Amino acid sequence: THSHGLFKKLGIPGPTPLPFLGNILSYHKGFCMFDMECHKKYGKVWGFYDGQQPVLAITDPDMIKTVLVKECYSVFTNRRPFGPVGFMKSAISIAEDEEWKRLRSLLSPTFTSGKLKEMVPIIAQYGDVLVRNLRREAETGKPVTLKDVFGAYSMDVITSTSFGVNIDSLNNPQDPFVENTKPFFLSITVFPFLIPILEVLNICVFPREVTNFLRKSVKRMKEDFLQLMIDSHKALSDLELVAQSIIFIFAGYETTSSVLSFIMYELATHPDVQQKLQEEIDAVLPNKAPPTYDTVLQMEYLDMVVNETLRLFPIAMRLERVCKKDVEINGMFIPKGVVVMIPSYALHRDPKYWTEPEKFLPERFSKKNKDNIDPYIYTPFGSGPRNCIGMRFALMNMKLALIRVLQNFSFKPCKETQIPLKLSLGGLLQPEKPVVLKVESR
Amino acid sequence: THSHGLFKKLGIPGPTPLPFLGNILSYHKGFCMFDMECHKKYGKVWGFYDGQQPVLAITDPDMIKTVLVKECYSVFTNRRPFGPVGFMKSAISIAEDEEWKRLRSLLSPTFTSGKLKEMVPIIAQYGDVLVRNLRREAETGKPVTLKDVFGAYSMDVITSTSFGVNIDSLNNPQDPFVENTKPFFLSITVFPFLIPILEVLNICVFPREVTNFLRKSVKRMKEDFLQLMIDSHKALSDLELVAQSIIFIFAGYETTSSVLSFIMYELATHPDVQQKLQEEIDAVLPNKAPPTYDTVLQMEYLDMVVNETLRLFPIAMRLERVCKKDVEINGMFIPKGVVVMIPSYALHRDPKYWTEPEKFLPERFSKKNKDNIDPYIYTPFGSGPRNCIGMRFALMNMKLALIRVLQNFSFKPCKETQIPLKLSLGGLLQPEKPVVLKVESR
Ligand code: HEM
Ligand code: HEM
Ligand SMILES: CC(C)(C)OC(=O)N[C@H](CS[C@H](Cc1ccccc1)C(=O)NCCc1ccncc1)Cc1ccccc1
Ligand SMILES: CC(C)(C)OC(=O)N[C@H](CS[C@H](Cc1ccccc1)C(=O)NCCc1ccncc1)Cc1ccccc1
Repeated sequence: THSHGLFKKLGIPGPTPLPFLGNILSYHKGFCMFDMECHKKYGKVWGFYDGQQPVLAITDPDMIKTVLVKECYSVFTNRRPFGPVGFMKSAISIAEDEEWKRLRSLLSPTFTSGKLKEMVPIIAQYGDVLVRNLRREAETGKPVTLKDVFGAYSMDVITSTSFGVNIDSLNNPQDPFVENTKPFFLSITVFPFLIPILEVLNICVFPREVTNFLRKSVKRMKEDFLQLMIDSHKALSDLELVAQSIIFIFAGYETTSSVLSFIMYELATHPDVQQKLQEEIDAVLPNKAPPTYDTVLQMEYLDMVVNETLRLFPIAMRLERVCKKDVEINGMFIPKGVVVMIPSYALHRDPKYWTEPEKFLPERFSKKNKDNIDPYIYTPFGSGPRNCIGMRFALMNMKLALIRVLQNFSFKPCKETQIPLKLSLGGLLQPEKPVVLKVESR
Repeated sequence: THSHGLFKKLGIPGPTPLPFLGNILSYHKGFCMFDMECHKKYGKVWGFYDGQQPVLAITDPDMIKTVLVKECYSVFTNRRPFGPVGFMKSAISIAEDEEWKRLRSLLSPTFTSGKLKEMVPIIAQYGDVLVRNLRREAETGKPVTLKDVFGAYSMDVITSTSFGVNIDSLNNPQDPFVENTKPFFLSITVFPFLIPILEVLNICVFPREVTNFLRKSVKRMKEDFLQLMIDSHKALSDLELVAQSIIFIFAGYETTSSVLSFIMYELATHPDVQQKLQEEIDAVLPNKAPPTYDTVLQMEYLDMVVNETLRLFPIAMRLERVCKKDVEINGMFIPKGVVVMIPSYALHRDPKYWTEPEKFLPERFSKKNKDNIDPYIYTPFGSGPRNCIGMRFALMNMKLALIRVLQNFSFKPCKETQIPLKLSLGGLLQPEKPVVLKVESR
């Protein structure tokens, strides 16, 4: 408990922690409800304990910019430790300090405007596979699971954008890594001292059978992101090369299909926005013209729909940085070892910044009203040197999928559609019941 | 084993490590013999594994200066992690990086030339208690255990030099902390991942009964080193104050009596040096004059005796620094996490630097021959910003004890004297059998 007197000493308010457990019993309603409740109880700053780990939550936009941007390289360089990872310690999202800096610098030129412009005529293929597979499940009066057909699409994109492997994600044969994307973490906070125990037993969060399903696949491409790695600080090792491919597969698959599912739920439960977005798509792309890089960046209402959905459902929920040494940001002492946390979900739904924050209103992001939005309150991709490096790629992939789908189909709520949607009362930001909707062909 | 291929990759030679154990089975002859053997087998540089921890030994004087002095603050700032320590993490010899820098800067003015000059007329008291207690055990024909009566003296000095507590160390009553100075570490190298487990069970290397024998004693002196702490970077906390007192007690007690025991063994087994040193003491201090600060610094042969003994018996044996990031010192790549080690015992007995290194010859340190001695080969107190901060104090205390003792007594080997002396085939640099000698009154 000796560390549970930290916030009491610093005069920082917060819920009283129980011995050993801290405040983790409050996660029984999920991180999000616990964050919004503390935001209401304690105000701009509060602390709690993930077991013995003190966590200081900050909501001041200036203080948030200081942590994420101004003092990132010096004090707030790394995220909360995560284990056991095995060789995934060399992953960019996990790597720390100097190893992270080397990985970030040599992986940043992967998501430039030029590299993304090269991937657009390639992603267009699986948009048609997405429509034709949707055409089958839609031509029959059978409600459709979005994250299934969206997940099949998201799989198709990430294998080719970074490597070159092309598969219709209903081939169902030799190289689906569904084994890769296939509660013990509750003990990570109670037993973070057991991370060193498990890191010597080869225990990873995914088994060694999967992380060799692709480890060999990388070597056969001695014969895109895979290319750019062997093309390029000390050069990329062959195993580091492997670890970043894994990070991109998780990111490009789980985030894409999940956000697209939240988007289509919003359009179905708001028929006006769906019709308005369908009008804009028909105007920029008449005769169902194929979307391109520049035409995707021309659709303003499409971007307003995407941003507003990301406000309601920020899949990260929280942004975190480890305070690597004593600091005093914006007039507040922060001792070493404290985990600094930014409650993105809570700030995205704060009534003090958003009128009717529970309502889905894309007009918040109109160029008339977008200016009234603080970039350090709305942070769906983070901020600063450790923001989402695949942000521009993620937006481009999702919009290309929406354009081609809304060009051919309309979406209505079915009898089994969960309205209003329940968020997963568990850890990662997902819905409780999967999203199902009726699909009609235009 | 995955880390056991490190030195094989780097082309660095060394003994082949067994799985899990590494090369720790070779410590069965002690660190010293293993170091000297590797020095002979592999030359200037070699590596081995304390379990899964790679340890690179360097013997090049330039490379040693680079580690200890030139690149100390930047790369080689901390020692090998030590556990479990409890609150002793705040101890200066244990503390790391910025916390160490703050502790070093605010504790350095304790061992100045001026502060040491103030402690000399106080240490002179227990030199007489040392003689009178020696006078009893010497007036009777009963061989004497040095580390007993030296340990009683060393205890007397450290309590007063830093606090003000005066005790005849044969009072045997209320405040002897023999409980403080009262094989499980073999598992520290095989289970360094268990250090985080034990650090939450309040398990220290000394029990909580002892580390509260003095924790309360510090507070009663709200009512010397204890004074200088409350007098003084953020100021010294009250518990940090406590932790450095503990470090000084261990250092000032165990090192002092052990070195003095090795010294008196050398003088007894070399009657010429003992007579020559007794002559010099009688010349600087005629009529058995009391030794002072300046008169102690005038005796050259006394310093030659002390330095040569420290060459044969460097109680640290090894100097270590943790490589905190990839470096290339003197043209050799050193990857992050590697523990850099300097085998002081091996270098002090290297025939390539010392003619007849096993022989006790104080004339190596005559001002005629001292110049031929490399300060990065002979490092009894370390070097650089993390050298022994109590070096000047340790030399002064031991010399004041030797002067007063050699002024009144001569020392002859007894029937039970271990000749030649056997070093403890175990961990810390001690003799196997305790040192006993005959004592005659002058
Ligand atoms: C809707 C889609 C996505 C969202 C909302 C999202 C959001 C985020 C957020 C909030 C962070 C943490 C930022 C911070 O801590 O300041 C992050 C990190 C990251 N994201 Fe994304 N992400 C998405 C998709 C992707 C994709 C497709 C990739 C493909 C490579 C990707 C790669 C990464 C990486 C590598 C990091 C860690 C960067 C670093 O630590 O240097 N993300 N993302
Ligand atoms: C014959 C007596 C002594 C010898 C040979 C000795 C030797 C050493 C050595 C070799 C080191 C490590 C240096 C390095 O790693 O570069 C050290 C560190 C240290 N010694 Fe001594 N020591 C002696 C007595 C003392 C005494 C009496 C004190 C009293 C305070 C003391 C306090 C310290 C401290 C605090 C450190 C750690 C310094 C730091 O890490 O900043 N030592 N000693
Ligand atoms: C400390 C705390 C738990 C609070 O948070 C995290 O560490 N949780 C994730 C967990 S690892 C995951 C992939 C993985 C999994 C096992 C081993 C190696 C690698 C990843 O790499 N990304 C997750 C999705 C995602 C990516 C990119 N963009 C957006 C979303 C890591 C993470 C990293 C950045 C932001 C949020 C979460
Ligand atoms: C990593 C490795 C084991 C190879 O080495 C070390 O850590 N072993 C010692 C161990 S802790 C000891 C006191 C203590 C003990 C338990 C908890 C807290 C504190 C200390 O503080 N000093 C030991 C004597 C001494 C001091 C001062 N001067 C000369 C000799 C630490 C140490 C530090 C510097 C140099 C050598 C050894």
